[PDB]
Amino acid sequence: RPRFSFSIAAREGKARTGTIEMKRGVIRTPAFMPVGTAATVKALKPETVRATGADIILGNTYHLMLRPGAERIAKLGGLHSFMGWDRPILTDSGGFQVMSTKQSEEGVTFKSHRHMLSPERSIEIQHLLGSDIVMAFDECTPYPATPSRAASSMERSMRWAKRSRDAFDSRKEQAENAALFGIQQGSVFENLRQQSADALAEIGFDGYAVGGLAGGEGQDEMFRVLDFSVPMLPDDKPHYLMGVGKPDDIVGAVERGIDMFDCVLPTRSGRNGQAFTWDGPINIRNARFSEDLKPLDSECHCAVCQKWSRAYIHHLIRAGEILGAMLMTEHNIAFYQQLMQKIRDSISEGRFSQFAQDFRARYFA
Amino acid sequence: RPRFSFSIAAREGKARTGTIEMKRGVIRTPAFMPVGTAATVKALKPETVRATGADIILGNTYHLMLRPGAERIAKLGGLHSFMGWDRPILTDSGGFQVMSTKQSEEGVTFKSHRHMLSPERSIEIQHLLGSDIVMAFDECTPYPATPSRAASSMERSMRWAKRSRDAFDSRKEQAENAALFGIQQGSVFENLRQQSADALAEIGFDGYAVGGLAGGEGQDEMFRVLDFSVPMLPDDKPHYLMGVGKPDDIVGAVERGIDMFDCVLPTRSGRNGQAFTWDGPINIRNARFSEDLKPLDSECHCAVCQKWSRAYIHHLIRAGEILGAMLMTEHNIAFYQQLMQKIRDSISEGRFSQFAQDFRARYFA
Ligand SMILES: [Zn+2]
Ligand SMILES: [Zn+2]
Repeated sequence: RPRFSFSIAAREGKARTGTIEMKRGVIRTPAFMPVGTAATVKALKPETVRATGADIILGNTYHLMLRPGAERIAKLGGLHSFMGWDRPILTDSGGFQVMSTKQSEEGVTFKSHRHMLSPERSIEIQHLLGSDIVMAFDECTPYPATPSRAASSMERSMRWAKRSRDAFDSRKEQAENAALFGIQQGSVFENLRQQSADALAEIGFDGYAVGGLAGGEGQDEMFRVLDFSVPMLPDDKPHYLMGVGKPDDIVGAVERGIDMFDCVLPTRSGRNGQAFTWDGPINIRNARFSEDLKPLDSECHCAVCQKWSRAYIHHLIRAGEILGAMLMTEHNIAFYQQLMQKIRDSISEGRFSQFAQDFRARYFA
Repeated sequence: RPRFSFSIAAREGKARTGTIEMKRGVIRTPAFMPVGTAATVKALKPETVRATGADIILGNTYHLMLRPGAERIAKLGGLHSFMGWDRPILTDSGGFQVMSTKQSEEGVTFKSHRHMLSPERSIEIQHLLGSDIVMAFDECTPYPATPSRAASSMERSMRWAKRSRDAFDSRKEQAENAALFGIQQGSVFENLRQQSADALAEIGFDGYAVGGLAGGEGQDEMFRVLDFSVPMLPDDKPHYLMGVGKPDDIVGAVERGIDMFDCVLPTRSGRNGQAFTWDGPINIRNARFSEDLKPLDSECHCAVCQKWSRAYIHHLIRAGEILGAMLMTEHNIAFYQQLMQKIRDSISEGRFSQFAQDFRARYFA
């Protein structure tokens, strides 16, 4: 396999389906990436994450650099070996969670909840972890942001994108074996989104993320910004919408040209009692499920829906049992993978617009 | 398969190995029974509990009757169906955890941490859960106990053993499909142990538990009491030592004629960071393991020791991650099953005394 090859197999309007080939495996797009916080997808062994259909997971740089430490993970063989996941890993840059502190043009210094993160250090940590898809280090633009602040922050992020590119390229083993994605900023402002897209394409990346959304703006606004923002990115490279999340957000974002997603929702939701179904989310802790012998979802093909009832899962979550977290998280990540598979097949078959309409009619019935 | 058949295949001194055949499966003895509290072996799917080699698990009556409720579990199809374990389940009587309240000769009334438990109600709950091995309801004798108190309590327990026998026999489906074990009491006093054994054998049970030990008396005392107590039980029925536990306690107890064990140690220990090894227990949270790439135990055949290092498990437990509990509990229960398998093979081969000596020399090196 090549270091990185994105191929588009089918299109329907702005939606695309295809594959990213990398040394550790093929990623089917549109893709959903389960999030590994602290070198684990919560409550799942890697083999179970793979069994749900995930082709790649996301590792959070911020957490790893605090615990267990990036240099420590490198000494032990890298993140893949440490956690037992041998397929591609995308790592974030660590900066978002820094904000979630002294900031300057060099980078940010912060106290662990004393550390430093610059574009160079972020790319180095992602190298030490052995990441396959490395994210450029950007500056977070809060929502809402004034035009002036959004512009200053976008400009700093483009300076840091060039620094990230040069740091990644300076390290032979990383340049030869991993891919580097740039992140578009500009808040909700079309002209800044355009300047950001132009700058990132001038520098050149393997893929392009749409940053700064899912920050409180609401779905209509998010979709309006995607409407003009995604077409500004190079068409022939993957488009990654960072931190997006809800099933309906994913369907609308695919309709607008997005190829990759991550979110903690299905894992975090799981442990909190929220289960996704084709008829909308349910909260399994609700007393109405205490004697319900049906599976979480009537159509879901996951091992949890094969084997255990809503009533059992209700009891486990109400009792605070670990197996309740395990079962809820496996089902929710399987549900997301089945959604992505339905999206991919419907685009491949030229019936994605109908699928989106059918999905919305039922999910919101 | 028959309702209940215990066959002894080999003996070495007081140690025996053999099988209990029941309708839901065969139990290899000496047996260790993982404990399911609240209708789950903590942090393990049933298929994983089975993969470790367990032939039967223990369900705690007290917890189940509070949450989710015995009548509720019966309405949903019984405990096997509810939790997805289709092999034998032994249920305790619920009384111990009641103590762990108004007591009388009829039974005990208590407030959930308002309920009632008598011999009749306990046998009924175990029926509603669909237990395969039902324990008679006894009265707990605290350690230490005076001779007079231990005698009064033992006598009450023998009265309740007859009540348990008659309640179990009055229910056709339970009498035909499950087995009933009696519990010997008498604290540390030989004459009371003998009177208790005589009473239980007069009533007649499918198996006999040694109750009231592992209550603070220490291993030398426990072993001294087993020395005279176990020979008082019918030789041709299984002998169950309730709530025993540590690997060395199990080896010594088998040397004294015990065939069945349960304890929360390997599960509870797991989540707390204690991992069993042939060289003794380790606490994985210790900093000495932070860069240790060896598996938890160098000889262990479990899936955790195949796949993950001490360093990774150290990180997961220190980070409070669910997968750390999952991996530690799977390894510890697998370790217990491998211990029982080594015990069974060594008795079968007439080399159990040597095995016990070799085990002690290394476990305590
Ligand atoms: Zn499911
Ligand atoms: Zn092991």
